[PDB]
Amino acid sequence: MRHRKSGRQLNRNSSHRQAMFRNMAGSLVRHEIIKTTLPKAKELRRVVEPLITLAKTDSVANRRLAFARTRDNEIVAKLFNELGPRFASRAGGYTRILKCGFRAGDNAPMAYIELVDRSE
Amino acid sequence: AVQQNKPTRSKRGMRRSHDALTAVTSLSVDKTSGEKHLRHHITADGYYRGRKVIAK
Amino acid sequence: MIGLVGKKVGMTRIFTEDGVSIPVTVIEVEANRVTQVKDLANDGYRAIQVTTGAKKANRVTKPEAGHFAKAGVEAGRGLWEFRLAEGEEFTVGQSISVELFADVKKVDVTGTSKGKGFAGTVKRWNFRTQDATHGNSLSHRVPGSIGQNQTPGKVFKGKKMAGQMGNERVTVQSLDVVRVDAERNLLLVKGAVPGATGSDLIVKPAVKA
Amino acid sequence: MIQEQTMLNVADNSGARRVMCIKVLGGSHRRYAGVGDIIKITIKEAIPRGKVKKGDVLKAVVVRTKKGVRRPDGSVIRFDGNACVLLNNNSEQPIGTRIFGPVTRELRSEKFMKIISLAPEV
Amino acid sequence: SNIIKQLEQEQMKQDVPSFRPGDTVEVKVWVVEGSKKRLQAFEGVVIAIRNRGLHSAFTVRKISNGEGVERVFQTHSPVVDSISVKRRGAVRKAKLYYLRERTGKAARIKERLN
RNA sequence: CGAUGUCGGCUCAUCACAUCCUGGGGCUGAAGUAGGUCCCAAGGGUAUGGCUGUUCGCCAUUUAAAGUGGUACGCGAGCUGGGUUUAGAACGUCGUGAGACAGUUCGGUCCCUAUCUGCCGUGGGCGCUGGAGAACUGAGGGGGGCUGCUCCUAGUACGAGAGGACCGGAGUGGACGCAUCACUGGUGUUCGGGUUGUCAUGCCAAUGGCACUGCCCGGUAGCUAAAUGCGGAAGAGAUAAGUGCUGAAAGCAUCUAAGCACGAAACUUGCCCCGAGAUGAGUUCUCCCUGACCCUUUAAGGGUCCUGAAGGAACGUUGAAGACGACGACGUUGAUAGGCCGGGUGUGUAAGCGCAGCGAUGCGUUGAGCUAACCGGUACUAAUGAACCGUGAGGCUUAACCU
RNA sequence: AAUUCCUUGUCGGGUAAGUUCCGACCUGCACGAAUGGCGUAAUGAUGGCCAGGCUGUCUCCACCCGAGACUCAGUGAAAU
RNA sequence: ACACAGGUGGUCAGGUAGAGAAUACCAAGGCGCUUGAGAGAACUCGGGUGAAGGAACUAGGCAAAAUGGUGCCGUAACUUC
RNA sequence: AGGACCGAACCGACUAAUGUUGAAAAAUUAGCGGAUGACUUGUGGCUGGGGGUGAAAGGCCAAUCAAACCGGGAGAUAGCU
Ligand SMILES: [Mg+2]
Ligand SMILES: [Mg+2]
Ligand SMILES: [Mg+2]
Ligand SMILES: [Mg+2]
Ligand SMILES: [Mg+2]
Ligand SMILES: [Mg+2]
Ligand SMILES: [Mg+2]
Ligand SMILES: [Mg+2]
Ligand SMILES: [Mg+2]
Ligand SMILES: [Mg+2]
Ligand SMILES: [Mg+2]
Ligand SMILES: [Mg+2]
Ligand SMILES: [Mg+2]
Ligand SMILES: [Mg+2]
Ligand SMILES: [Mg+2]
Ligand SMILES: [Mg+2]
Ligand SMILES: [Mg+2]
Ligand SMILES: [Mg+2]
Ligand SMILES: [Mg+2]
Ligand SMILES: [Mg+2]
Ligand SMILES: [Mg+2]
Ligand SMILES: [Mg+2]
Ligand SMILES: [Mg+2]
Ligand SMILES: [Mg+2]
Ligand SMILES: [Mg+2]
Ligand SMILES: [Mg+2]
Ligand SMILES: [Mg+2]
Ligand SMILES: [Mg+2]
Ligand SMILES: [Mg+2]
Ligand SMILES: [Mg+2]
Ligand SMILES: [Mg+2]
Ligand SMILES: [Mg+2]
Ligand SMILES: [Mg+2]
Ligand SMILES: [Mg+2]
Ligand SMILES: [Mg+2]
Ligand SMILES: [Mg+2]
Ligand SMILES: [Mg+2]
Ligand SMILES: [Mg+2]
Ligand SMILES: [Mg+2]
Ligand SMILES: [Mg+2]
Ligand SMILES: [Mg+2]
Ligand SMILES: [Mg+2]
Ligand SMILES: [Mg+2]
Ligand SMILES: [Mg+2]
Ligand SMILES: [Mg+2]
Ligand SMILES: [Mg+2]
Ligand SMILES: [Mg+2]
Ligand SMILES: [Mg+2]
Ligand SMILES: [Mg+2]
Repeated sequence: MRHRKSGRQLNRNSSHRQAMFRNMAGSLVRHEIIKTTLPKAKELRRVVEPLITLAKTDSVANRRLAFARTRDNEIVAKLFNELGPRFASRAGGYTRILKCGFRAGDNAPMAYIELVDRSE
Repeated sequence: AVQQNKPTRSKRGMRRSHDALTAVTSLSVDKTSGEKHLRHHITADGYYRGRKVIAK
Repeated sequence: MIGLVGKKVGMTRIFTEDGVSIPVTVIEVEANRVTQVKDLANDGYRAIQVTTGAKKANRVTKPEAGHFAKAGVEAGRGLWEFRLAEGEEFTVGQSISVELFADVKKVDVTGTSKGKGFAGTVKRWNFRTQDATHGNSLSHRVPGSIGQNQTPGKVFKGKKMAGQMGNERVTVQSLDVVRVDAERNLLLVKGAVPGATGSDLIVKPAVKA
Repeated sequence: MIQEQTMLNVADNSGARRVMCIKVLGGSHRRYAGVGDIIKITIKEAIPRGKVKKGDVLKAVVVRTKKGVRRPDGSVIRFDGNACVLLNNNSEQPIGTRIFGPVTRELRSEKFMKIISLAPEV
Repeated sequence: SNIIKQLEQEQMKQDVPSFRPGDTVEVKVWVVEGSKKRLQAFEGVVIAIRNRGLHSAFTVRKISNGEGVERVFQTHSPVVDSISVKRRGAVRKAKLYYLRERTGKAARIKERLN
């Protein structure tokens, strides 16, 4: 009955959740900003920010690990090469959410989640 | 399990005693662009609290 | 005598010289500060009201602040009354420490029990479950029959049915006071008390012998 | 944590080898016997020239269980199987004369002092 | 919680010698034998360690007269006079519960030596 | 009879008392222990099994006891479907036969998304006479109410002896209830590891996907029982049956007529919970509001302009609070959530490199790597002044003070 | 006894306890010889009974993963 | 009656594991099944795990759980051999 | 060799739960029987209603069958509602 329990079941099963957030940390990283529902965005921060953190240390281990999550070398290239050194000195909060209204086709609360500097 | 007597129009009324929607009263205007928006939400031109975030 | 209000810190244990593990509830008891005395004359009964802890000023209200001000004690998280008992006497602004209990020996402890939400009959009333098997159709945890027939022709009040369980006042009586340490704001009572960690507790000297 | 239908090994030269608990004595609706509680058993297996025979029905104190025993400091003593020692009906008191395997101090129980006084361990 | 630590660690032992599941330890335990307090020895294989501050505990398994006896000690209870490592055991697994399904010979665990 | 489904079981109960146990008491062909019988008493408590569809019953073993009844022989829009139980089939028995049995035997579809009442939970509204925030008082309602065994008194009273108490006290249990997660454990598809088959990331090495989480070994937080704490009370009042004091009517006797003492798990209290919608809407503390105009049938009248407090609520971050509402925390004068740091804990020595070995694989760096909901910290990220609702000093009468 | 009303017949066995089961007895209410009698290896999603293993069937339920239930948006029934 | 979890004859047979046209994973090819978004109550459905006990359930072990391959060794009564 | 054994396709339908205003006017899921034979199936043909066909249940003969369906006698008759 939830007491002190973290993590959002997003009406999916365990594997699917994992697949999706893997598939979506890669998105946010690739595009630095993506638009999603608010709940997913809020969870995304838990998957993604600890990749960033991991990337603050370049090492064959950490890259491989980074590859275990994500499983995409373009993305593990971008952390480590770009994003790790961007956020080098900032302690967490590598990401920010901007709420942005309601999805037409089903009314889902949406939000942008973006890296904290973009420029892109 | 179905009703034995047809419920009255009055009763229909009372049951809907609580489905008025509530208007929002929370719109704010962005200082730097003057478009309306919900509190803590970005504007349609992607302004939030003055700064232009987003940009699409 | 009166009682104090405190906070439920958590549980642990005190090992005793002779190899006994006493399990204890650690209750914080910061000084209680009297915010109002009441008497026959003015109220129709004798009692102190007390506050404890502290409240973000921005979250004190005008009315509250007025009241606190009067007694000249700083805002606390709340107010609680303890019935005075012919003899007992206190003054507004007086501070009362956990050492109130330095003896007493047992105490009754009241809290707001953890909240289990909408509980069905099995959990809430220890209703015993039907057959899992043997033919049962959609009726394992369901509650059984709830009445007789035409006679009543109704369900009786107080019928054990499903609904909110938890999150209500509960007293637990005559717990052994294990330790009283004012310097540390500590009351150790033996055994578990109601409520999740962090919530308010009221300790009164146990009423029963 | 012994109950009706539970099988127990015997911990004495009573001759019983496998007994089955058919009643947990000591209280209405009482469901478990453990620690050192007195159950009622039938005998499912005995040796050929023992002091008891199969199909006999008497009592027994339980002296070892998989559920074990807690102690004043929190700790636990578990056992790999459940064992008891046959006592005769209208006397409690053990039928055997020797005891096997370890037993726990809970038996301090006046009437079981014998059991502890025999018996290898603890 | 900060209070609780204060309370707990002022109640903990500062000399629990080191050991690990697989090790064979002899625990000396205070007991009242009839009229006497007196130390008493229990020796067996550590098959589990529960590491939690004052509540830390270990389960020591030992084959007494034909079948197993496991006891879980409460590392910091005054009951536990002393803990000793009679043989450094070599296993790899935190909880050695598989040894219950093992008798006499399959039960044995390599010596660590090192 | 334009349909009130049924025996037993299961689940859930609720009354009666003609009381099974526990409590009080009278008589006893009551020495004690233990009975018998009756009176009072319905507070609570009141068995698991073998056989049979069974209820019952018999049997086994418990127990303080295994109560008797009513409730559509309580309870199928609550479950079951063994019995009853259509259609198949068989035996026996009847019948020329079709067939039949209130004989037996094998097989054999149990629908219904709850409008109303009721009930369990939980909100919204308005009221409580200016409005608001609290803390209360406690009318009323609900919960609870069981009991074994051992020890002392005492091997005493009693008894020829066997045996064996009353009164009182002390322990420790059973069943039940509540709470809790500290301990012992369970689970822990969000933590770690091992491993099968296959596919992929070019290959090696290292990984990931799928196969019930592929199959497994463990396991944090939480939830939780088997886990560990607490409970039933004592006390008080008025009583039942009953035991009596004083005492006439009735010179005596008489517990009663007047007067008085006792007397039970029932009653009222005492204990826990709800509780002022207690509209008979109570009390206490604190807080906020100090402009004018017009009109009409002129009155507790309607409207306009200006005003808009206390507080509420909204929005966001949220919670051991939660179906939703609700309740609690926090919103930069900030630890509310996420992240981040350190720690713990879990797993159990990663990768990479080196050394040994033909190789599988070992050993070293290494208790390594990783590590959720945990603990201690930290404004990096998100919690924007605002909006809205609620007003602008609050009726008449009498009385007591007061000018 | 797919046959026996009385009937849970009696006795034996198995169980702590067995209206069923097995073995017996014969008092066959109301077996019996191709309306076949009595046997019978094998066969059987056939009926009855015992036992080992196995277990959440049960003591007595806990926890967890999922589809509903619940909240928002769109559509939008039914019996009566 | 439906863009309906039903029914409908024949032909083709890639890789790895495998006895196999079983089964798991893949290739080619084809698809995610025409309401979605959140919550993470009771209860229902479908699964996983479960201390001690182990048929005490029940009309009945109903349902579960369990067994499960290959090769050797080795297998009783009874029998129509 | 075999109305032989185990087991997919194929044929079937013993148990259970789900469903019961269904996804479905008989099904889904897990288990289950046969699976070289009295096997199973495509196409076309034949048998017709007191008639057929039936390894026999009163089974089947177009969602049905102790006498199909359609049209007619026909406004059968209804001392019943
Ligand atoms: Mg949390
Ligand atoms: Mg959904
Ligand atoms: Mg809660
Ligand atoms: Mg039950
Ligand atoms: Mg059904
Ligand atoms: Mg079901
Ligand atoms: Mg009525
Ligand atoms: Mg009807
Ligand atoms: Mg009476
Ligand atoms: Mg009489
Ligand atoms: Mg009835
Ligand atoms: Mg029904
Ligand atoms: Mg029948
Ligand atoms: Mg745990
Ligand atoms: Mg490789
Ligand atoms: Mg895949
Ligand atoms: Mg998977
Ligand atoms: Mg007189
Ligand atoms: Mg109250
Ligand atoms: Mg860490
Ligand atoms: Mg913290
Ligand atoms: Mg005005
Ligand atoms: Mg016979
Ligand atoms: Mg049996
Ligand atoms: Mg015949
Ligand atoms: Mg024949
Ligand atoms: Mg679920
Ligand atoms: Mg809707
Ligand atoms: Mg479709
Ligand atoms: Mg189709
Ligand atoms: Mg296949
Ligand atoms: Mg889709
Ligand atoms: Mg399982
Ligand atoms: Mg289990
Ligand atoms: Mg087990
Ligand atoms: Mg067994
Ligand atoms: Mg039974
Ligand atoms: Mg039975
Ligand atoms: Mg089965
Ligand atoms: Mg299975
Ligand atoms: Mg064949
Ligand atoms: Mg099938
Ligand atoms: Mg076959
Ligand atoms: Mg044809
Ligand atoms: Mg047909
Ligand atoms: Mg005809
Ligand atoms: Mg016609
Ligand atoms: Mg005519
Ligand atoms: Mg007509």
